[PDB]
Amino acid sequence: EVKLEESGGGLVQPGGSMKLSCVASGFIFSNHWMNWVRQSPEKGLEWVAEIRSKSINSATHYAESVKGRFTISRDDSKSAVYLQMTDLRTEDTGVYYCSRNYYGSTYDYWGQGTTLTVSSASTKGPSVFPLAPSSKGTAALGCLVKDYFPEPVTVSWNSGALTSGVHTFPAVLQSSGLYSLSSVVTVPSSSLGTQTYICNVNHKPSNTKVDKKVEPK
Amino acid sequence: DILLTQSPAILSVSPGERVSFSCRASQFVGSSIHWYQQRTNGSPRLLIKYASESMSGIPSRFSGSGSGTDFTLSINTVESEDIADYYCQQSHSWPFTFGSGTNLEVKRTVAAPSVFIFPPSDEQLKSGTASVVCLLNNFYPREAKVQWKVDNALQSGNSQESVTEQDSKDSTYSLSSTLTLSKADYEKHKVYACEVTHQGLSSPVTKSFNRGEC
Repeated sequence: EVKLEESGGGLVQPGGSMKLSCVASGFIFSNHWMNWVRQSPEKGLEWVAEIRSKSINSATHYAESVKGRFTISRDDSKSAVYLQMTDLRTEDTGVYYCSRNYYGSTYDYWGQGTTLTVSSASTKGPSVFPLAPSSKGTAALGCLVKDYFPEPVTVSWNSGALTSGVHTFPAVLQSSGLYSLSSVVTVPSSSLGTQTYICNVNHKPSNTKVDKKVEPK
Repeated sequence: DILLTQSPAILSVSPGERVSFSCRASQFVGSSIHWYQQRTNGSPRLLIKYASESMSGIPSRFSGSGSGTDFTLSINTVESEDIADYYCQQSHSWPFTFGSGTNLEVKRTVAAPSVFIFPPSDEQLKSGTASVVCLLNNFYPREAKVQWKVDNALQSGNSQESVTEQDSKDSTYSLSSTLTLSKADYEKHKVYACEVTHQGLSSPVTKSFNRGEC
């Protein structure tokens, strides 16, 4: 079984540096051309850098967008390939996959990806505001989870007792550089006077945990 | 670089349907087109090499064709494990490049959104900002027009939409549209309205409220 396993991702400010690492097993590592390929919503999948076998001088190749800033290297004794990044830009944000390219053809094995976030935003817990069920069958209510960084937050409802009908939306990046999302849930209107509805918000990077009771205003 | 144009970006498949999607290279790439599948939260997985050669362990319903500039991946009867993104990649010349992807989603019958509007909470107003949320719940297909109107002025540039992944049980989407204003801008106006156009609605739906009332 071929396995590739990346590590070293994280959060970094623009101008900063970070080194990614990948460990391979299940094939003769020193024979093969190791690559980094990144993926973002805006640019899709982008080949980043390649380092070929020592038998061909272990030559390196870089996409134009990272040439001069990134350095790819390998340590055959450790079955490791590395990506050293410098002068990092917000648009370098993405998921970075370690991948084997089969001698100039397919990317035939891929790791699990490691996440790079380049941002000058400071780590911050969310504020949590109620989305109160409208005073006018089925009612909708929820929680607005605003102005946190970085991803992710987790939202549960009534400590996990309430799951069906929950929609926790994907976070959206605001022009402030902070994230925001809503978690909503539809419940029987008749249950508004019988059942309490509490959203539990957890933001690990800021050690923030908030419980917000949502009730008719 | 060689550019790969994948079409469509979104393809809706009913299970048991024979589907195909397209990858066009901006210049000749011979047979050096390779196809990948990426399931939600997964890594790319190689499916077809050199346009038509299926990888071992890859189900036989997958087959590829094409040479020159126009390439096709076909799934002869889609299964629910094939719901994923699909990318092409050329290795004809350096640097190697990928298409933007085709997402396969589950086709189902049209379902109208249930629409809800939420005024900003008093808590948030005390903090100096106002978010107004318009919720479109459990609808299909994904395409919906949501317009904000504040005292009859159409809003532009001050709202953001977010859409869930397709629901695993009913194949619907939900969508939030959040209008964000300063506390002072919010208080200049009285009527806040969200108008929703969707194929499943016989007439567009408006939910609205008067600022500060109930």
